[PDB]
Amino acid sequence: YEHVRRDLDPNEVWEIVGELGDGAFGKVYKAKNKETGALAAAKVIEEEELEDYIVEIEILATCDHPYIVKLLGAYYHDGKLWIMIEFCPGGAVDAIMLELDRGLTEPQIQVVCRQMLEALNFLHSKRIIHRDLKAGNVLMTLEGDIRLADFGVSAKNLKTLQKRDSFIGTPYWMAPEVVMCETMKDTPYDYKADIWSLGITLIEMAQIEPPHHELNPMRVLLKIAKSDPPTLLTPSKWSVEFRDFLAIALDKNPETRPSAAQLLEHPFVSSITSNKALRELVAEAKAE
Ligand SMILES: Cc1cc(Cl)ccc1CNC(=O)Nc1ccc2cc1OCCOCCNc1ccn3ncc-2c3n1
Ligand SMILES: [Cl-]
Repeated sequence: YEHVRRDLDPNEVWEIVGELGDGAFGKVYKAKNKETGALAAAKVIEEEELEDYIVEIEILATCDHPYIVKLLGAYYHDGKLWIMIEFCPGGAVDAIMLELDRGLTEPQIQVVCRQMLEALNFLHSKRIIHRDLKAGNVLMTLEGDIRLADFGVSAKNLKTLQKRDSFIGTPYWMAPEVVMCETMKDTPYDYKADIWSLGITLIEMAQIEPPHHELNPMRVLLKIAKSDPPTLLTPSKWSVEFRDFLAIALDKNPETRPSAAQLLEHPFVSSITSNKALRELVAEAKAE
């Protein structure tokens, strides 16, 4: 009830004008304010079902942090659920890498890492786990800041996803302790799963693709569980600080794995006080 209206027909304010891409629960649309020309991202999802999607709305409604996409409004009108979300004009980091046909520089990765850790430290304070970190779910502003989007869905919506034969892709970023899991238990170290995913996200940004990228998807699950933690392919190309950060983050034991707060003290990120590296990257991509 709290964050979803049944009164205003969205079409009065918002026009669906395009597609931005595909998330974990289908299409993400571009929406335009008809009077001002101001932009939003949007879900438009065709009473049982209405209740199930609300869990996802409550996550964005609950977060007041710059590095998590804002909820602008939610409407139920004519059998459709509209979720209006902050538009990130820089787009997804994996799209930037596709557009420029290369990985991020270390300074670019350091800005992304610093901001992702601040977001994750905030999320742990709310006892919210993202559950699906990857470069495709890290969005950019033109000013050069990140926004996390596409929070991992509920048990109910994963059920509806499988019953309608939709994917969310091979889980290359998944922590070893939960790679065989359809749904995860509530545990004291559940939230540590995002720290592993952050480590894999950094490697994906360094090398364009995550580890085990071409393995059979069932073999990926086994490799994540069984393999030594992944390292950068060419360690000589990256600072000792980057490699050390990855080595402490990609701990297969979720108890000993550091928290976001602990990793914010690491020299790889503790002195990152400018987003300029990322501002310039987004400027490069917007040119292409
Ligand atoms: C809310 C909700 C409800 C239900 Cl019931 C189920 C799941 C979810 C969670 N899904 C999202 O938060 N998706 C999302 C929400 C917003 C955006 C992107 C999103 O995903 C990733 C899509 O791929 C990237 C496509 N390029 C861009 C470019 C700019 N921008 N600016 C915002 C988003 C975005 N996407
Ligand atoms: Cl989505």
